[PDB]
Amino acid sequence: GTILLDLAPEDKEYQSVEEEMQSTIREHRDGGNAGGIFNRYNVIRIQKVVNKKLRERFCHRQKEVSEENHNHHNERMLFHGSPFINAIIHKGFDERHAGMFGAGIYFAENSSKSNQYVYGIGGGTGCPTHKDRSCYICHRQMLFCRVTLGKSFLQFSTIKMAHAPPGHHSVIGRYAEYVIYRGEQAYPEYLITYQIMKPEA
Ligand SMILES: COc1cc(Cl)c(C#N)cc1C(=O)NCCN1CCC(C(=O)c2ccc(F)cc2)CC1
Ligand code: NA
Repeated sequence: GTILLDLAPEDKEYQSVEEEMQSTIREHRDGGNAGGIFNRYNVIRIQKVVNKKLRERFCHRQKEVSEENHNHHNERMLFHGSPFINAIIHKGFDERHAGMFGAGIYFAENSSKSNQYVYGIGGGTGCPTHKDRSCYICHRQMLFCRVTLGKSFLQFSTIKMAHAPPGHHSVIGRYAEYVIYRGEQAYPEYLITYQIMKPEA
């Protein structure tokens, strides 16, 4: 079973994660259409996900990856947001449920990019209660994950890939989207619960 460790706001970790989330908010080409309009998040809570099976699968996989990437995991903390966060923290990422760079699992360096996906592709129909993509009431969830990138393949054009190219373990596509093709190359380290904040007048 999954265990959620509740981080205290006075925790360096907590602060470190919130800092990464707040500082990577950016203006998106859609003018806020998908994720809403905001400049800052109100972080309700940050929790650490502990799940033995997921950890085991993740360790097993980075082992194979480093073994192919000159003994380097090439790990990176990245954000992921989607309507399946809950299934993810219990069963892990699943590429069978998978896109601009193929049937992979996507991660963003910008928290605001992930927020655009919290309610679905293009933000879907927004939050359940108000059908509002820029809802300032409803609590959103986002993950800040350890992603095993290994040897990244650089893709500069949309392509429907099924897996990373031979000898590769991830695809950095072009900002840049980080895409892996195996659920085990990502561990949902932090579960962030938050609200976007309405900018002041
Ligand atoms: C191209 O789509 C994206 C791009 C970005 Cl940049 C981000 C972010 N940040 C998230 C998505 C996304 O959620 N796509 C939908 C397809 N995903 C497939 C894998 C799914 C998954 O891992 C899962 C695991 C267990 C389940 F029970 C259900 C789904 C999540 C949904
Ligand atoms: Na995804």
